[PDB]
Amino acid sequence: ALKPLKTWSHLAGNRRRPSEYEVVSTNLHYFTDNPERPWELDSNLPMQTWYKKYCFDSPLKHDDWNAFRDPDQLVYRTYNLLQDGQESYVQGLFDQLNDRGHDQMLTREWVETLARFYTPARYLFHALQMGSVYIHQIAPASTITNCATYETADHLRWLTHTAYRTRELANCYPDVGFGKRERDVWENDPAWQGFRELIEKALIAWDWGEAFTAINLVTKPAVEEALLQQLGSLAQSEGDTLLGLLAQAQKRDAERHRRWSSALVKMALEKEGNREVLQKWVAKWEPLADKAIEAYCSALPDGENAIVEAKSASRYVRQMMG
Amino acid sequence: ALKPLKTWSHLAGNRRRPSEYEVVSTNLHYFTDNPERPWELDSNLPMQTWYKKYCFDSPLKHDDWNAFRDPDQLVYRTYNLLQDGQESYVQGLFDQLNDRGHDQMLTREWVETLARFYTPARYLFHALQMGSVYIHQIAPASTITNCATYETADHLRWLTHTAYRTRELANCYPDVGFGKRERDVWENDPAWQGFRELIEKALIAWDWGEAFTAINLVTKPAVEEALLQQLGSLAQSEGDTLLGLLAQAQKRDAERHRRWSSALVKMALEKEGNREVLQKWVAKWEPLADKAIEAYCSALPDGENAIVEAKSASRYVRQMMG
Amino acid sequence: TFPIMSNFERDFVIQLVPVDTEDTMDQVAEKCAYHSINRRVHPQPEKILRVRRHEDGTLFPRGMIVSDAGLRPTETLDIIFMD
Amino acid sequence: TFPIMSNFERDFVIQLVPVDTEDTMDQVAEKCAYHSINRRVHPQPEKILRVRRHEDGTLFPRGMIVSDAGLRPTETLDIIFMD
Amino acid sequence: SMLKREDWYDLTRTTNWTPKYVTENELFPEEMSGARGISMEAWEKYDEPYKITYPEYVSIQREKDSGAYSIKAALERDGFVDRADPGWVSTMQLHFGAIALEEYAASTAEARMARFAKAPGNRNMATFGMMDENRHGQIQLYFPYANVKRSRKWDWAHKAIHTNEWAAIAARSFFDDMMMTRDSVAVSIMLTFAFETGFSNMQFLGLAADAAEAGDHTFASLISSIQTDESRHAQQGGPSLKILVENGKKDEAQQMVDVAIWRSWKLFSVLTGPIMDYYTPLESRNQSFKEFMLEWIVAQFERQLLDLGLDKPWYWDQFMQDLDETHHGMHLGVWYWRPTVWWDPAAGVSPEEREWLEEKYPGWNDTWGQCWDVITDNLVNGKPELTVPETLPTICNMCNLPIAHTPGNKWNVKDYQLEYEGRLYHFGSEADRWCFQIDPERYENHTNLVDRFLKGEIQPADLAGALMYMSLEPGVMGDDAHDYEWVKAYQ
Amino acid sequence: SMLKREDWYDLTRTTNWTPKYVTENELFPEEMSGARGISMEAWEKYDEPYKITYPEYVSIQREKDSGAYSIKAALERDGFVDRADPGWVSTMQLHFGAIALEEYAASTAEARMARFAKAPGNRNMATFGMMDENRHGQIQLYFPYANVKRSRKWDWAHKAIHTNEWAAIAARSFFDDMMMTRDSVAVSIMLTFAFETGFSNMQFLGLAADAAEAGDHTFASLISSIQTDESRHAQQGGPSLKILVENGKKDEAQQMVDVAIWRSWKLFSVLTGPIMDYYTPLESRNQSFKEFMLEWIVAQFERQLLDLGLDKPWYWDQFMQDLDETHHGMHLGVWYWRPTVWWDPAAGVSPEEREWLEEKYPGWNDTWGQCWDVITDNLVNGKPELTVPETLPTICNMCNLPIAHTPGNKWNVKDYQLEYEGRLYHFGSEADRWCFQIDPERYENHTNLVDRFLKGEIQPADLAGALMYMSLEPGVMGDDAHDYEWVKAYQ
Ligand SMILES: [Fe+3]
Ligand SMILES: [Fe+3]
Ligand SMILES: [Fe+3]
Ligand SMILES: [Fe+3]
Repeated sequence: ALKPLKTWSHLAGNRRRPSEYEVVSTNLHYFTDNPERPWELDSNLPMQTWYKKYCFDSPLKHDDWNAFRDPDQLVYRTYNLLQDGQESYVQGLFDQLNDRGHDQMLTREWVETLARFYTPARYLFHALQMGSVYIHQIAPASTITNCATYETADHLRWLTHTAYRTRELANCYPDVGFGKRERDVWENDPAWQGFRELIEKALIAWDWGEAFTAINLVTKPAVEEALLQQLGSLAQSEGDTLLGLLAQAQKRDAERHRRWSSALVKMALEKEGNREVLQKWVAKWEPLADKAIEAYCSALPDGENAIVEAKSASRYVRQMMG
Repeated sequence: ALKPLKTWSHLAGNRRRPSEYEVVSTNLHYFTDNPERPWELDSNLPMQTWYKKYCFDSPLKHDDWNAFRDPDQLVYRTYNLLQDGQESYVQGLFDQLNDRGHDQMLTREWVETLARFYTPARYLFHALQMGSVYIHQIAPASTITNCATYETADHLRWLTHTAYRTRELANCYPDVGFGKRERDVWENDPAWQGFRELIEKALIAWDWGEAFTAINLVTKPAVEEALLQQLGSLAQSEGDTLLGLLAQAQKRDAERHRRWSSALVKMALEKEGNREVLQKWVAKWEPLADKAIEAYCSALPDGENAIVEAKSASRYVRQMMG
Repeated sequence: TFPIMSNFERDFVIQLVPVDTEDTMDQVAEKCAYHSINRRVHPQPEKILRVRRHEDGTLFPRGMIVSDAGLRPTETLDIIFMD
Repeated sequence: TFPIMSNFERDFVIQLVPVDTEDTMDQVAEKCAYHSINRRVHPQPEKILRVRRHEDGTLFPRGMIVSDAGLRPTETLDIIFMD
Repeated sequence: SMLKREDWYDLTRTTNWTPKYVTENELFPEEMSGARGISMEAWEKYDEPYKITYPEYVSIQREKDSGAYSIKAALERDGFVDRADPGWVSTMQLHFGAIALEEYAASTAEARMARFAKAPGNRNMATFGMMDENRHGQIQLYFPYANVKRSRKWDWAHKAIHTNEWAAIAARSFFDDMMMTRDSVAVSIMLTFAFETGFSNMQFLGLAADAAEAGDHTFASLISSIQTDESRHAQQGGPSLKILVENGKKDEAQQMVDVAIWRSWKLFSVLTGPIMDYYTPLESRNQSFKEFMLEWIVAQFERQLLDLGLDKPWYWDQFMQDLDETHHGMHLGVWYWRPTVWWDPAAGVSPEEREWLEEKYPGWNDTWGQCWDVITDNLVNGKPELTVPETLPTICNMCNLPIAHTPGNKWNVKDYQLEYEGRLYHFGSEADRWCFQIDPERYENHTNLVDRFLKGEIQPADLAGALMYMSLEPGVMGDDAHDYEWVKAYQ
Repeated sequence: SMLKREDWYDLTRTTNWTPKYVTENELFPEEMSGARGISMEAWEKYDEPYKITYPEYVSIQREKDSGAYSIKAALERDGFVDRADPGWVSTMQLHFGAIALEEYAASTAEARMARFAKAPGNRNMATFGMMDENRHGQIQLYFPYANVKRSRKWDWAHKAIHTNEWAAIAARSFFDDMMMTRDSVAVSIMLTFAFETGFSNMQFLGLAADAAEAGDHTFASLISSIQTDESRHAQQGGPSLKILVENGKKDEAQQMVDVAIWRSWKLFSVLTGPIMDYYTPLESRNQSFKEFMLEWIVAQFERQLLDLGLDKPWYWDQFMQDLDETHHGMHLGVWYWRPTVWWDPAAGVSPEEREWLEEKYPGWNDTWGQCWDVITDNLVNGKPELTVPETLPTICNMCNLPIAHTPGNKWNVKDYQLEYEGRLYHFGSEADRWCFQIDPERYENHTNLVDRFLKGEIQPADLAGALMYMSLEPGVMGDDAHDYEWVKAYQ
């Protein structure tokens, strides 16, 4: 007669006494129990095929992905505590800088720079949301999926600030076209086509290993360095102290994403040939990333530099992983 | 046989169904049950005399002070929710502006202006803390006492930001004397003696009615307009965006204090002669207030104006009450 | 050996019952009863167990054997009480 | 009329008991017993209730009256069982 | 100052664009989107009734967890679970094992819509939907975790869905069919409209009440808390059905609702039915599973469908009819096959309960009551072995549940067999078979447990082997919840 | 980034300055500060052991209330109060009436130090102390408020301290003497060191446990929550005693501790004593009030005093001795004078309880047991009227509580009378009288209830008038908690 265990049976016998994180995020996916028939239905359904091919057949291999652990050990309970605080800080900025008339102090030039370079980001950001949410549903382990979950929420969050600030800006400069003109800018402005291609294409890289690399290793670093880093510093020097602080607030999220993206790569390197697998994918997308940074940053004042810093800063993200 | 009531018996029979605020803050003081012998001991103890004289004999009279209601209807549970959010915003600013190197961007001039005009405020602020906490213990009604409670906490809060920021500044400019030189500045700097006298004296006005007026109606408006308003805008224009935002964050608290201070005065005017009582007290302290604003603001660049705006802004606080 | 689905009369659930291709209907019902009589259904002495194909209702003779009934493996049979 | 504090024997608490200046000790004890006997203390027939001043222990004669005992208003008295 | 949500909400879902570096179909694969020939513009009419934004979310949900986790801590040392009615402990052990991971799995279902839905409103709501199920997966693992030291059965809160125990298979059969293997539009209809808005929502309300009534506040708090989140994401299906009906596909929509409701009902008649009418103490039942279904579930489906412009499913009258039978059978089945589940089935057939049952179900004692009579005598007469089985029941191929119905005087147990491509299939009802026939490629080569037994896939090929194949061992194999206490009343 | 609290804390309490526009004495009136000739520099050595800053406070305390208020809401509808042991309901009704407003009053006591203490550390800690009692006053009003519809007795959670009911007077007598009429330094010793660190702290721990054991989690949560705050402000006294001993006044310090402890003990022997040994169900008592006092209260006082360099009070041995008697008397008194309090006293003298009592207190049945015997016969024999009083007990003039002690075979009830300035005073013990004598001006013209009765201040001058004078009416006047159920065991 099986006597009661000290913890879950799949964690039984390590003996640093599991953590809430481990207790609630490990070995949860079940479609990975039968690689031949992942779902409890006919093995030929399109969804069976899609998983057999994009999760199981991925060249990025590891004997046991469930071993993965989020370095920040995020859990739904602690994600909301972390972010509820961060939102308090941010909604704070919005509320008070407004009370101060911050938007009225911006020059006509800068207001136009915002309609061009800032606000249309609601698209690129939502695109990332979509991107990180695809990783969530095709990754081979609940702990990898979870990192993807919170990161997707973070994206919707960046999208929400932008949406918010767009209306605030529109109320202050009703003739600029804020909120009404972004789709055309996202779709026709040369400065944006670089990023739009990178993301539209990356969005159809279905292999989980490649989706992860395409989105978290190449695209995001480049989006983060171009839109948060570069535009932020510009904003700061242009008197837009809000966007400068806002962009910084979001960079915090970007960093948590990099943190777990690294942990994953560190793990993937524990096995032969993956570094090569990861580098062929990066080699494939890096070119589209440089094209995005060149189209965007070159249109910003002090262009060539923004292009040089974003280029090496985002490269540095991967270099530090190997 | 007395049958159960719908609410507390002292609230029984109004019939907008009491609020949590009312349920937990009304008619709580008991020393006001026997004006002859407020405390359950010999009626001649010094504490009996002190209350018989400073609370009961106050010329500021009303038939029933327990009727008072805080316009913000603050309660311990909701005070911490309100402020925990506001602290999140502020600790936020501290944390991130720091990450940004904000203090390193300040000029040598401004750093010295801070050691002179900003940091020594830990004294004036703590003094207010002491001031509002005396009102708390001599006021004639638990609801008045409560407004005084939260306002005292607010003061300790302003004192805490200052203490915090003083150490941050000291770590950045170890040769200025931050944290080590404020007592001398508070005690010997001409720009400070104006305020120091006002407060040292106001601190011994024991009559609750007068303490309230001396502290909440005259001193605070003047401290708030000189140290938060004036120094804030200066900071803002001097590149110190942190102190500018911080000062604004605190002005929010100042405003809540004004809000209930008004409600009290509105109430006190419901009865003959109080307006005259209140005006003779103000008439007495206003002179010491102008002296404080003149000593402080005149030493700030663009002196005479700061003196003119703080002077009429703080006056406006009382004018709007009658 | 051959599997069939037993849907005993008065019982509540059809069950898996392995019979033999050589068994007569009488013996098939014997094997089915074992899983229903004195478990969920009271015995009925003055009665006889007959086997009918559940799908169409064809009633097999007591003496007929499994081989000759043309049953599909796993075929569901009703085991009813008759005279 | 005159108040005294009754500290009955075997009882647990001293009580307020109004007596009369004219009452003899015997009658004082009568008034005290009313608040203790058959409430917290069992009667003792073969015994006699005597009154002594609690502070110093002075024992008053059964026949002495309140006026002559020199009592302070509210003075505490022991009501004890004797022969 | 701040803006009014009214003022900027729309901008948060103005995120569609005309792709050009890839084609629309490449970006939104039909097998994943299910846009069904309807255009982006058309899909952009999608407007979620219940709106929420990120800040409001992290804030509100932060408070929800504070409360739940606070309560749990406060009542933890009270060890209520140790003195709670065994039928209740069973109820919970059943709940966590069949729901915790499927809750977590729903997170992916929501992810499907978040990436593949063409209606921007649907994509964001699904992102919060994604977050919600994440909470449910975690919190509903965290809570049972407090009892692992009490019985291995609590380990199944995590283990269950990872095994081939017949109940787990029936669960995966349902969830994989409804939310894991469907296109975005499909998921929103079959999962959020049909299942969540249709069943689990009202159910959780009752389960939270039931818990309260059992003196289990930790669980009452847990459930009703989870329940409050259901609203925000269960909506998603409605606007989808609307767009489909308002455009060509009213039939396609109808068909999914039809399947989604039946399959839901079946799972519901073995996981909820048996609990209300038999595990819950007689003194704690304010209505029969049938009354519950009629008042809280059926009425609402009709209003819902009527407002969407759809029709009641073709099987509706059978459905109402079956409210009198199905769960009794599922309960008798589960109890009789006691050792094959991971919790202790509550017989629930004592004199008083039997009266209740007869009152809530006129004719119960003459039908269902009889099997139980025989089970009881054998127990009274010291023949326990005749109350456990020596063979497997016939599993339906659609719902993977035993095929059972009315016994006794009105015996009416049927099997809707179907020969398809040289293989004979068994179905527990008209509708279950129809689910197979309107889409055979979806279920064709799947094999239920009997199928595997009969194929030699279970070895040794006997009951011991089947138990091992289902990861059951003494300690977690179920037996009578009240330990046959109800027997000594018949003697 | 953020700084380490270690790094800037001191600056938050570097707030003393040399006044010049007013004199030091004007700013810090002796009657309010009690600096006692010790200098600011000297007082600036004051260093609170437990440090906290504003942000940490609003944050931590915000979470504390979320939990408490969350729990209360969750268990509200459960109406546990309606089926809880009557001795428990009594316990609570007693708690709220005597504590809610005095808790709120402590807010002012803390304000005294916040403004008048010369040690800057003391001023800030007192400001958080001020906030803490604000919570306690409010939350402990809010909670009972949920039962006003159940019995007027719950209205006394607010009303009590506003009346002249004898218990309320004893309460105000204590609190006004310890924290409302003392100088700053004094308050920190008598209130936070002596009373809070000394009694209420450990007590609340047990009360929270008791609640848990009674199945009252709302109250268990409430209490232990409040309790966690006690630590942060109860410290304040220690550093004050240190400065006083390290400077001239070791005697002054000793004297206050002596008074503060005795007066605390007395209040404690009628509000806590009777509850543990008599209202708590026999099956739920893990130790006698005496055992509690010895283990959790006395031992700690000795370690405390020893470390501060002080001595045990002159009355210490009497004190330990009295642990065997005093509360039994306070309980018998309160029960006998049943209708004069606002809750239902639990007799607690059934056969089994009487055994327990005899075990925890050898000799109880021969002494205290006898009065109860007589009370029981009269009840058995249908003479209830002989169990209520027809006169007032003798109230002690220091603690305003009846003067009672050992009855039975070892009758030893004494009264420490004292004639002072033409008026005769009555004291319940050696120490109570000594509190009067070391400071007569403080208590001289105060009049206890008997005093007022005897002065004609109560009219009509009879029991009915005294009840009216104490705001008691049928409905809140107390009677036997278990309604004499314990009687039918003697028949
Ligand atoms: Fe869910
Ligand atoms: Fe859900
Ligand atoms: Fe307290
Ligand atoms: Fe306290």
